[PDB]
Amino acid sequence: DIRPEMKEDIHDPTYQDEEGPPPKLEYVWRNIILMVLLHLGGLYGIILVPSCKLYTCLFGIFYYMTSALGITAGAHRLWSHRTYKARLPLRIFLIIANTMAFQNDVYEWARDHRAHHKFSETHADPHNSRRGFFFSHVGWLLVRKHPAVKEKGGKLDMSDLKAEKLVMFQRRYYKPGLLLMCFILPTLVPWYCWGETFVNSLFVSTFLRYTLVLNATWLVNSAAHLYGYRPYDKNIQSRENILVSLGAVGEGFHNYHHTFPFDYSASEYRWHINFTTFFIDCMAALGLAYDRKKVSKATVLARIKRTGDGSHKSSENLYFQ
Ligand SMILES: CCCCCCCC/C=C\CCCCCCCC(=O)SCCNC(=O)CCNC(=O)[C@H](O)C(C)(C)COP(=O)(O)OP(=O)(O)OC[C@H]1O[C@@H](n2cnc3c(N)ncnc32)[C@H](O)[C@@H]1OP(=O)(O)O
Ligand SMILES: [Fe+3]
Ligand SMILES: [Fe+3]
Repeated sequence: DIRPEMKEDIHDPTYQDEEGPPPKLEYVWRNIILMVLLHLGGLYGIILVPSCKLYTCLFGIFYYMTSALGITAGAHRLWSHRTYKARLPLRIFLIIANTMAFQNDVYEWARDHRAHHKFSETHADPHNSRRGFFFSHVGWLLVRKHPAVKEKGGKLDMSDLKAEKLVMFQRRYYKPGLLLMCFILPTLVPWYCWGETFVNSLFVSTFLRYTLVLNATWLVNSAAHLYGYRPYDKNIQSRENILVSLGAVGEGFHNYHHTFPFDYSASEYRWHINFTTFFIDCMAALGLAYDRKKVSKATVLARIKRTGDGSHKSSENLYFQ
């Protein structure tokens, strides 16, 4: 019990789907067209990529990287799971980086996630993997949420995020933030700083980039809940897919993370394909993050022995941490 600070992300196994047949999905047509156009505009930006100035590509990667941290170190580990404490400067960089990533504000992000952990693979899970790959990748954003999500998730404590002034600052002014950070500024910066043509900055440095931060994130719900190993808990659906960790800068050890949702590393190994933990460990070094809550090797090993599927004994002691 390394974090009794909060407890609204611990898996509740007593909950199961027991409300009769699931109501039919309700399509939301505003989202469908935008998500279509986006992945078109992202796809069109791909054929444009060879005709881009070098700085435009690097800027895109940096922007992909910064938005990544705004979700992995920011929304996921700091605010949804409370796995460490951050000082004002880092939290300001994170709250901006989050706004470039455009995955709703932080209060609405963590609520959907805190429900995803507690009520995983149920109708109260906002991206119920058991509905299918498409649903949990992008489809959950195109149809209405099961009443279980609203009902059960509404009973989760969000007092901590309610009582943080910076998370609520984002919430109040989120609409102008995302327009500036996700679409306007990463288009005008390449357009001015090194003269990338507007058609390229819009479709490479914005639509493709956002489409790649978007899809890289959705792979943690779709792929990580189907393909991979289960060294730590064979009884859940979260997996250790290494590719996911690569694109999602560390959040690919979903089987560990769903078992140990309080570990600040989201993984057994601190720096292994986990650029996010590395970043978090640098802020630690600079005195802007402390109380990095990692799980003891005895608790992990005993948990592998209990509910593990036994694939771990091909990674047993390959890094110190
Ligand atoms: C490279 C980085 C890698 C990162 C790796 C991360 C791994 C982390 C671990 C695992 C993965 C986590 C990643 C998932 C996050 C991805 C998020 C995005 O990508 S968003 C893209 C842009 N934004 C949209 O596209 C919005 C589209 N969504 C919508 O339009 C609606 O939300 C929609 C259609 C999905 C649902 O429609 P409805 O009307 O049925 O539900 P509604 O409108 O959202 O909520 C209304 C009321 O329902 C309650 N309610 C909803 N959700 C609740 C909850 N979770 N708990 C309690 N009550 C809830 C609340 O009362 C809420 O009202 P009140 O928000 O307070 O004003
Ligand atoms: Fe998950
Ligand atoms: Fe999580």
